[PDB]
Amino acid sequence: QECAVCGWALPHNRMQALTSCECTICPDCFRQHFTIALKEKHITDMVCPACGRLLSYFSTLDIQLRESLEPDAYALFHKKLTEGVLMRDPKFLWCAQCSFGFIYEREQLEATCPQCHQTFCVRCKRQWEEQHRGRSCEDFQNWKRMNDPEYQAQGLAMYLQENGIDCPKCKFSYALARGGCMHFHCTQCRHQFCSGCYNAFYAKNKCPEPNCRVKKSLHGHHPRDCLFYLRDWTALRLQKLLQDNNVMFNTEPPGCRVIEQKEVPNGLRDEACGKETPAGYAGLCQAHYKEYLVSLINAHSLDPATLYEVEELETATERYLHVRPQPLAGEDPPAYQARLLQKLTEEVPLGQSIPR
Amino acid sequence: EVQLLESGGGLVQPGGSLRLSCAASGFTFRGYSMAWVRQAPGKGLEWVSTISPIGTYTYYADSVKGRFTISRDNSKNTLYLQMNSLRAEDTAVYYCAKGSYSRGTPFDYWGQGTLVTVSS
Amino acid sequence: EVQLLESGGGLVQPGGSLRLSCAASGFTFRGYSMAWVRQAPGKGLEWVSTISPIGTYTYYADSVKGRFTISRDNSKNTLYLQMNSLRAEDTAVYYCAKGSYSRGTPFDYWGQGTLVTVS
Ligand SMILES: */C(=C/NC(=O)c1cc2c([nH]c1=O)CCCC2)CC(=O)OC
Ligand SMILES: [Cl-]
Ligand SMILES: [Zn+2]
Ligand SMILES: [Zn+2]
Ligand SMILES: [Zn+2]
Ligand SMILES: [Zn+2]
Ligand SMILES: [Zn+2]
Ligand SMILES: [Zn+2]
Ligand SMILES: [Zn+2]
Ligand SMILES: [Zn+2]
Repeated sequence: QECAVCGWALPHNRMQALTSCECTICPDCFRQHFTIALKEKHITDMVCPACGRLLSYFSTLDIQLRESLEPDAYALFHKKLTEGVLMRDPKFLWCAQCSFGFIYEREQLEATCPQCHQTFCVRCKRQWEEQHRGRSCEDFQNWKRMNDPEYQAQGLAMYLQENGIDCPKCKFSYALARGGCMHFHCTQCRHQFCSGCYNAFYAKNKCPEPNCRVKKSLHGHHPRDCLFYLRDWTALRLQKLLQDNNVMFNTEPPGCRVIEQKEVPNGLRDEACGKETPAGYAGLCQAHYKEYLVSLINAHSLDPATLYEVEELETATERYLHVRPQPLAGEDPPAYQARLLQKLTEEVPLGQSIPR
Repeated sequence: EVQLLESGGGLVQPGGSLRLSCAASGFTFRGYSMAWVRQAPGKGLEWVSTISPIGTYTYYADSVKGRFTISRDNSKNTLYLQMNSLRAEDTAVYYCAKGSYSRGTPFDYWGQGTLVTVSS
Repeated sequence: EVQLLESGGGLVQPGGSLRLSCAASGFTFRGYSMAWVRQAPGKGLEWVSTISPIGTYTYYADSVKGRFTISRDNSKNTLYLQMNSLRAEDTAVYYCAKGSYSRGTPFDYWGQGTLVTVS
């Protein structure tokens, strides 16, 4: 082998192989010929110096120009490319698979990396597959996530983690399930709130709620459809509220695999819940299965008061209306029940800040 | 030699606005992309935004899209970051960074950094 | 949130060995390529190596290819860099980097860095 403009005998690996014309050129003549064309000729003069051989050429030539030229010479190449050819900055793409950067000025939505020779969508940067043809990137991204075996193996744990906990004070989002503990502590803002209804957990004598009888205790106030109360329901009764409104729920899966955060010396460690997964609980523990049912209940704005008996309606009346109810003359228990239910649903809405 | 100096950081109330600046020197400003990266408490670096040599293309991390605006004044060799609707999670040291075209290095130098904190 | 913690940097003699680790959390580790970069004193950031999501492919800078070996354990969400026959030029702060599918950058997160000094 030898350089095609000066004849210098040199091995193939020690010269620059022009990807277009395949002329072998020494580093010195390559570097000298292309910098003089930038500083004294025009952009069209940057053909090979040996053979005299538009946008794909510059896209490939930019690679070899970057390694051989000087920084100020490489900048003049982008300047003349912008001011003489493109009227704008060149579209520079970064390969997500091999971290190589390259100019891509073609019409196709699939770019082939000049380094790792792998093809990717120029807008979502994921590796190109035939399923992406004629499909939005979100449809394609959803197709891969819903065909990833290890994502499906997680089961409903992903649904509980996707529905995250947003701090009502500092809006910091946590991609965590609630579990059985409702008293949440935000590390960023120190605000204490209920993860089910986002109401404040008040310190001693901080609660402003009227007729509160636990003012001197750490506590919060919850709407009747908050997980704080609905966690005490049986899974059967929670499913009954769902069935009465034609809301489907899983009982079979599609140690509990729900990810929790254990505080360790090195910060926070992702630990699995690992509690018992009873039959009919979709592979989750008891607390996370009830959390899954209550999330479906909350998402559809189902009212648990529709299943209240008389004693439950009296408790709700004293709790949310601050009045001990009294049966009226001529009322039977059904009429007493309907009156209490009507007044409760009219005056006391469901959780106004519950994530639905 | 490359020198980058950020300014404009400070204490911001939630939902407030703030404009960062970055005076650059020691290289051809127009010849390179410029980027902003940030160090959240207990973290390393998170890419925020990148602007092309003459501002043709502006890229943003998902968490700042629609709230942040990157810009540059090539006549002054200054990079700008307009930050709107700031949240507590935006609290970080914000670094100015000189872009690069080499493999695996979207930027090769980043400055001293200006601290932005968002109260709660 | 995303977290990348490097460990394993220290003082080593020329010709020695050193194994760096990168503990990752806050994102599906197996779905992204991972990389190592470094910054020598007074120099610019230099790419070292990149490994594909499940480790099928590895890429190296010419100065480190063969001496360095990148690997990953997706079951533990950890990225490794085995550095053999360390030279004085390898003295740098080594950063762990997460591959990005966002337009405008090959990586969207870097770690805090670990300092390696070769005599
Ligand atoms: C009681 C519920 N709280 C939490 O689960 C919780 C989780 C995190 C944080 N704060 C919390 O209050 C901050 C950092 C992220 C994880 C759970 C409990 O204490 O066990 C009984
Ligand atoms: Cl890109
Ligand atoms: Zn020659
Ligand atoms: Zn030729
Ligand atoms: Zn590639
Ligand atoms: Zn796409
Ligand atoms: Zn908060
Ligand atoms: Zn509650
Ligand atoms: Zn109270
Ligand atoms: Zn569980």
